[PDB]
Amino acid sequence: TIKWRMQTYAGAALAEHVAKPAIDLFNRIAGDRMQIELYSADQLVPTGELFRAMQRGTIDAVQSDDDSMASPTEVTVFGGYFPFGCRYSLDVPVLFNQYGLKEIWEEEYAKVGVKHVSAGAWDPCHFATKEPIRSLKDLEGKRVFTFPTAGRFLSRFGVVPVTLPWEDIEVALQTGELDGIAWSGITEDYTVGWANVTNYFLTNNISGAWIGHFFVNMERWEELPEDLRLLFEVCCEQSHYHRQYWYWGGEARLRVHGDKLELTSIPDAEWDQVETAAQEFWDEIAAQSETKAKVVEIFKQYNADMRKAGRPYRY
Amino acid sequence: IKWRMQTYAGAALAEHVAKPAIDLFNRIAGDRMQIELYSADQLVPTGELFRAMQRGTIDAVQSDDDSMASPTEVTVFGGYFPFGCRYSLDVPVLFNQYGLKEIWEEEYAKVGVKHVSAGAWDPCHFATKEPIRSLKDLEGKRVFTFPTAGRFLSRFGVVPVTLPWEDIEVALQTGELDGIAWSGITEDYTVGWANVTNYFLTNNISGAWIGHFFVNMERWEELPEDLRLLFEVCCEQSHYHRQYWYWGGEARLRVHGDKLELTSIPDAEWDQVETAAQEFWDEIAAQSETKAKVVEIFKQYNADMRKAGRPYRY
Ligand SMILES: [Cl-]
Ligand SMILES: [Cl-]
Ligand SMILES: [Cl-]
Ligand SMILES: [Cl-]
Repeated sequence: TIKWRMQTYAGAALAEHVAKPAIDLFNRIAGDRMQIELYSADQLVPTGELFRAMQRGTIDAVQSDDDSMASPTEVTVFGGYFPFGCRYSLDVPVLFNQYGLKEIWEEEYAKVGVKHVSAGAWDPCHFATKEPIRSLKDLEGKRVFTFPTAGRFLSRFGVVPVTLPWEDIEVALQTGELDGIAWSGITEDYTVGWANVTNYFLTNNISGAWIGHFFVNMERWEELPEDLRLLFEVCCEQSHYHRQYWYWGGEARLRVHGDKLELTSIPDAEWDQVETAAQEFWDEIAAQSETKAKVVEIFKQYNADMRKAGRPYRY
Repeated sequence: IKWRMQTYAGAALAEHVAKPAIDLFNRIAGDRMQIELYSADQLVPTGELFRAMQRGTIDAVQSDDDSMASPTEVTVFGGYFPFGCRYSLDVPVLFNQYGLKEIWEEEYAKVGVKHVSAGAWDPCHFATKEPIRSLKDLEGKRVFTFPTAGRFLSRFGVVPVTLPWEDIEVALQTGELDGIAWSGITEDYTVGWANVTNYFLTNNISGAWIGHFFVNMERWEELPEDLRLLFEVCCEQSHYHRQYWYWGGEARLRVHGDKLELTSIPDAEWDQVETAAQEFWDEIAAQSETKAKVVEIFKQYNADMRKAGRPYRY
């Protein structure tokens, strides 16, 4: 009866793990009442058009971060990898459900005809590169695929952010068009084959957890009967849950036992310059609007409270 | 289809740890199937709960293995296996990636029960009327806890006491319970135990309780595919909700809660408890091959966390 098309930010090999299992489950349960067809990175429309395509109803739903999509909202810069925002993946659903971020995202997207269904965590952000990164100077001049706001941050350190479609990254790494990636953690690197075409993995992250969401065109959302609305919401939470343990398990296991990437580390005392720079970056963002200031203050109070709480949040 | 589920949780706790997902299931399933949810000891007492499900009097159960004393080789790892998990996410990873799901499934299938899914709940902390500032202060304390964690704690002079969950609040404000070692701070505030205790010891004896959804195997096999899948997804939703409910609650209440004063035993002193837990695991391992295999999985997992480093270990 009801037919949706969903496009995800994830390339095909990544979609197999971060969206497909929950959509397949939705489809097995819904049966003839409703089916969701899942399309991967840049398949139905280009990234630059993803948000507008959903808004106007060409595509019914989207799984994506705000930042790569360049959504016309005040919270776009907090999606993807907001530098040093969340130490832990569970910080994301806690910030959204308990510290007010859900209501802010709902309002921002509704103003533009889109239903924010649910936010979730993905992986930490690490450099994986052809050449080893052992110091901050080693970052200078490197052409790396990353997210827009993270890239803007990293530019302070001489990184050159380069944007290409996801399906092209593997060959771009192979030819040296890219010097590396700062788009993902180690789980994705091994799963999607990027570990096969890069050599080194830097242990110092610039975010403990990517922020992405499920979104639906508001008119399509309002057309849903209640039981299918609830079924979609639950399947999306199942998708988020699966990612919580897929990444928690994958990052540790592959760091310790993987053999396709050699680990490097920048000394803490040196990396502290990157953390310092990040809090100036947050201030620059807060300067830009009231909503941005509000969200930055929430990130600050949350992180300050983690320090006061102690173990196992902070040591 | 008509099912009755009984949870280990008291009524005030069940509102957070089972009811939302069962209500969602019921709204989605409609006339196809309904699950009536009962709380702690409501249809049958805890000590009869496993056999009641096995026999089919009750169709489904939300519980740890330990408090209902399931007759299996893995029962001692449910609830609060001392120092087994530092983090809540360790539970679904151990189950889904390090083989514990298949072991639980085989063990329960043997005794007529479907293990549907495991999940994490909260860390285990002492909440008490008098302050704990040293190990000697543990001696003599009558506390509500789980059977296996209680057997461990007994070596330190702790008196594990087993009462029905709904009786605990009054036992604390009046009459020989000196405290609880059954929960973390989120439950303590939510269910009212923080109103009748004064102190919260920051040194946990486990970072994450292990519980599960179980179904009578005959009832499980009778389910239509679509309803089985719906039940499984709603259970995962319940686990997800608890992952963030506890992650958010423990920190917030430690920092902003006004009802319990935080105390700490020095790390050097608390090392004695960690040492004793090591010995406890070895005792368990020696009891059977299945126990030995599970203990080895916990040891290897914790070893690999130290090798992995941040943010798993610092
Ligand atoms: Cl998924
Ligand atoms: Cl959300
Ligand atoms: Cl629930
Ligand atoms: Cl499981």
